[PDB]
Amino acid sequence: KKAYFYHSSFQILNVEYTEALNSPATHEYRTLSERIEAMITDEFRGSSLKSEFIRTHVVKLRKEGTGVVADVVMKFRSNRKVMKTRIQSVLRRLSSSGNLEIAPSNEITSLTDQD
Repeated sequence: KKAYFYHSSFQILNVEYTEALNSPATHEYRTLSERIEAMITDEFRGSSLKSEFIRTHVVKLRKEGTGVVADVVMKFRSNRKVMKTRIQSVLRRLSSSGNLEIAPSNEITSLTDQD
């Protein structure tokens, strides 16, 4: 078969960008990157792309505003447009606002289903 790479910039919800995030060598950077990679891996492992997904990795954490954005590369084995539409249906499971996002932790602020 053939290899395909996809990348996106995900808004990393509920995490303030701190200096430790400036360096890939820090505990903060590596643990957040590892959590994000585990989340993406788990989603594809539990999707229609389970046999095609190879692995993922955060290429870098960037600061946007005071929040964090993670540039992520995803590798698949298997048209790049076709693979893309399948991927989008999985990433949609990680989003709650329609944005390309990932929440290492979900904040609960009310007691009713706000959807």
